Amino acid sequence: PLVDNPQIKSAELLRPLPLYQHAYVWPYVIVWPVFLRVYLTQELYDKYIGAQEWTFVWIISIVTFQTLTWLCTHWSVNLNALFTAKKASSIEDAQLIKVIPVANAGAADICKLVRDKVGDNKTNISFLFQKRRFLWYPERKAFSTLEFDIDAEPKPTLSKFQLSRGIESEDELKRLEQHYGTNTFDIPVPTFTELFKEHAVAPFFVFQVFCVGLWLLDEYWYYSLFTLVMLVVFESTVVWQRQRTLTEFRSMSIKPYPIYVYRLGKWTEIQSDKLLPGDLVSVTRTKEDSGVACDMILVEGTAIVNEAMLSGESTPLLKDSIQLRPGDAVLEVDGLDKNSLLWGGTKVLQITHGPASGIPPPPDNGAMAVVTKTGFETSQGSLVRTMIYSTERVSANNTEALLFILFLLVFALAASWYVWDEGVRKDRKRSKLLLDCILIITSVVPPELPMELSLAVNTSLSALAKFAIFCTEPFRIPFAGRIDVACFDKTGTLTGEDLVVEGIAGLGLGHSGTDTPKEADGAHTRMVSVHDAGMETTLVLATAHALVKLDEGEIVGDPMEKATLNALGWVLGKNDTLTSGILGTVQIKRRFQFSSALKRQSSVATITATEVKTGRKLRGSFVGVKGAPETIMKMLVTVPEHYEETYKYFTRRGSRVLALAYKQLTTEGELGANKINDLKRESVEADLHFAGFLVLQCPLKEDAKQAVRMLNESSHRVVMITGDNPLTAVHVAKEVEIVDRDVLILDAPEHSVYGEESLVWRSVDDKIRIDVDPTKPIDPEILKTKDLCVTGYALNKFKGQVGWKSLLRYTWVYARVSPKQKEDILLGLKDMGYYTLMAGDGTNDVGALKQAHVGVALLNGTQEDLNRIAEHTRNQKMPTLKLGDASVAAPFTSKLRNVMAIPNILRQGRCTLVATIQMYKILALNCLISAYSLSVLYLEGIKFGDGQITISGMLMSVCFLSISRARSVEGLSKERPQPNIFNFYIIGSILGQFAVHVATLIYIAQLCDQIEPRTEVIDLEAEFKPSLLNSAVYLLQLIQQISTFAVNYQGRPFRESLSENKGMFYGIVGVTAIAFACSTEMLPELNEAMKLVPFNENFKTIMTTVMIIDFVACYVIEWVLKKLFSDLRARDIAERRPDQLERERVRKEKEAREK
Ligand code: ALF
Ligand SMILES: [Ca+2]
Ligand SMILES: [Mg+2]
Repeated sequence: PLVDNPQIKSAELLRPLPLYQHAYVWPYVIVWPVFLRVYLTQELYDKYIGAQEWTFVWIISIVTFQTLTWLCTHWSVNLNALFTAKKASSIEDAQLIKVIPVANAGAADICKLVRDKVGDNKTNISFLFQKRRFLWYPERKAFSTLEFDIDAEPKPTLSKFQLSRGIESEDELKRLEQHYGTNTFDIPVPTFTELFKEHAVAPFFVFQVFCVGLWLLDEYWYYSLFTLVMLVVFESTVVWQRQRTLTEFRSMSIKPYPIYVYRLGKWTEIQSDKLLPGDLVSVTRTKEDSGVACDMILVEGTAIVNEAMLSGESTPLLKDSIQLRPGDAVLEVDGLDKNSLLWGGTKVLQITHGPASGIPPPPDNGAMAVVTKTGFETSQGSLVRTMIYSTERVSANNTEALLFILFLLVFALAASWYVWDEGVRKDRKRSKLLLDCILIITSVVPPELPMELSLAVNTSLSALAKFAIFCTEPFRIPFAGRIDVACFDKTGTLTGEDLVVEGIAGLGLGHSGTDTPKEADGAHTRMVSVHDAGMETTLVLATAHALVKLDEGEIVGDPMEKATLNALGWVLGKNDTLTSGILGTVQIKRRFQFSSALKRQSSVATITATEVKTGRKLRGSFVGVKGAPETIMKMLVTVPEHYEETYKYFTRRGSRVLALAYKQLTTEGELGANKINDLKRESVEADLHFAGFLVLQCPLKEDAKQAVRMLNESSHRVVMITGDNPLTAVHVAKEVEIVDRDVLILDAPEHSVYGEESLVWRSVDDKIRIDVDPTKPIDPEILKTKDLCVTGYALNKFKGQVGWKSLLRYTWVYARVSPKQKEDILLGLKDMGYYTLMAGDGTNDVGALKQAHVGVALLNGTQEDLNRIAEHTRNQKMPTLKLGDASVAAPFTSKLRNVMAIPNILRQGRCTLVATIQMYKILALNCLISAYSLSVLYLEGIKFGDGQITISGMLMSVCFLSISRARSVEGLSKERPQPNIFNFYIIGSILGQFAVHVATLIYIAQLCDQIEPRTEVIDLEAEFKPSLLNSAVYLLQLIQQISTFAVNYQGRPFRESLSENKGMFYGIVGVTAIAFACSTEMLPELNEAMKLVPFNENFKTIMTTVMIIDFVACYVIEWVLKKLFSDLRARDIAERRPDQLERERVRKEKEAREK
């Protein structure tokens, strides 16, 4: 293979051809002078030198052939490589290379090779594909990505980075600059011309232009020019709207910032753009709206960072140096060196200083680090590349449309063959025969299909703006009608980012006055605010934290600690001080931390509390601990009588409860220096007391439960993908009723041996623990009894084995997944056969948002902020929202924080999915009657009047415009709409209705010929004359055109009813009433109004009978074929157990009885 990248499937070297050797110029140069000579001076009519119709046919044919030969190089890259290039012999003369990627990872392309000359008189051959560099390696004679110092076949020794210095000499700097490039992101941001060029090449636009050009034979310039002008205006405004919304939602701007680099033995100030792998950079605090420029490894110093891009959370992480490690291989994947790597894109919250290479300290007093990657090869470079180079634009050009056009073209060719044969048997003029064949060919295949689908989509696009839900690709709305799996994020989508504190309860335990309210089992539900709390609870809350105050006054730490400190009201100060209703001073000396084992935070301090209520004074040493109720129960010496039951009620009703405890070490005096250091964790937990139960409200949006419940019972499956801990993910997923059963977490053992690999089925309570290996099937029983929660660490161990497909069907919760793993799940679900939706807000789910069929990016705005922005803009004509990165990669964008915008889009999908489907069916019917009205009826003497066709045309236009516009129904239904158009039901219904219409027309024509015989000749140029046959055929055609609209219209569970459609119902009623009144002949003036012949008494009953028979037969055929072959059932992954259905029915009945 040429390219050694799994992204690239195949490659081929090419060499360009000159302009005169192309495949669409040279045959034209051969052909054109021959025809010119024949038409000009041959004087022999081999190609009809004098006939105007034949010469025009030749000119149009040759021009169309040349235009198609030119356009075929734009719709494919194989034809581009076969028409405008030749296969090169080797790399010596090759200049262009054609690259094709994996079918689900981009688009094919043909790139240009570039050769650069290094100072050592050598040649470097490279090419750029999807803004990614590829180099030609002659040692293995292939193409590779690049070779960095961090990644190599032998793992580098730590002495390479510990003793590293800056890049010396100008030659090395120039070589690195010309070999690795600059550290920047080059977004092309195309202009209007490129967008219009891309839009005007699409096959539907070419088809419409060709049809309109064919309408220039004898229809005169009136109809063709107006249609062409409106088409050009519509395409121009579509392109302008697309470019405007692309510029509004997609910016992708990164501003460089100055940094200090140790180059040539001195510290200089360099912009962040000019950085090369091997520099010695000094990192400091990262300001607002900025991040780390390049991927680097820390050498000296400690950094507190905020990795909000990879994990998705906001908990600060601690990264240590590498100075305390000997010469060893870099274990950067999972070893001790993973905590030393500093990724590019995160923010450095704090820098702590505390060298082997003898380097002077930087002037800005930062931390030394060595760059390892730069440019588009960093961690966020892959996300930026997948933002814009992952999927193709979705438009009206589908395979279903092509098959539909081919079907109608087959019928058109049959009709044209019949017309041409009957016209050549009678030896008529070839001009009128050819014009009629062209007319029926253009009439059968509808040129109005794309401009009707576009209107049906733009109506939904305009209707979606009321919920502040903007869209970028409008043709993805029908995909929302067949959604089978709907994933969800956790930290930004369902759970609210902010946190509130309800208060502290359980302080009435121990001695009770029988006055506080109690539950049925005796649980104390007394709620006391923190401002009215006791002295002991405040003292414990003022020391059991882990927050640290920066030099500029900012504070960092856990969100719950910040929330409880804000609720406390005390103020943190330097040297670990807590100052001021207690109005005391707390000085914390020693602190203890937890790492998910023995979950409790302990601290010691010196306290001076001057109570204002009781007027007492407290001073001296103090010990405060905060943790789980079970651990405090284990370490308690005087357990209250209702301690066990008073927290179960709180933790059951969606809340987080934490127990607090205190210990008075020395009442008088302080412990002093060199005394707390020798104390261990077990020593301070000898005796404990009880202070209270801090209760925190469950972080969840008020619309989360309602939206998930609406999605669950509407034949959709809701899964959840998050990068948080499995415990919190399982708790949140159980609260919103995503999973309601026993939950098993497949993950590494909690012992964390870190040396051997193992997979176990843990539980929420450590009572079930079995061993599973990734090379065997999962279980025949686990997938049936208990639900699953597969973590992201063990997802890679199951990649490629036989258990991968079993773990993509019976799992609903994924926890701790990398940004790359968030799209593997969606790709697997898409390849399995399901449609997927995903809603998220962060930067880690960019690839998942791109690879899903429809993606929503929920922002953090509110209605009041939107109103303020609108009124500020209005005042400018006479606050802001953070766009982020998720809105760039998501086709949809909801500007409101409500998660109810996720079901609403679905409510606006089905109405677009149903209507479009109906359109297809109805169009097919009108593309089959007309083919019968121009091939068999045209050859007879049946010709309608000039005034009668206007009514039919107006009725058809009104009905089509009313069908294209649609409105949404109130609530989601259990039955799904028809997915595609090429199943047995649609084709069977179309063919049955066409057969009924043909049989009725044949019977009416036969009986009308029997009643009134014809003895004259059939004239194809005679004008309109009133007769029985013309009136009968006109009435039957009007009734059939009414029946094609009043039978194939379904709107009961997915749209508005036919009675509420004012545009269509009134027209249908009026036309049907007029036709039936003229058939039954109750108004003699009406028949004379539009040139009708008086009817016999016996013919009237036959006419009414056949009209009613036609209507009833069409309705019965449609109903039977809908009842027999409807694909209205739910998918296999969305099946609901009887228990869930029974619970839903019980809840619905209770709500109905309540109201
Ligand atoms: F809320 Al996440 F990855 F868990 F964006
Ligand atoms: Ca038509
Ligand atoms: Mg998030």
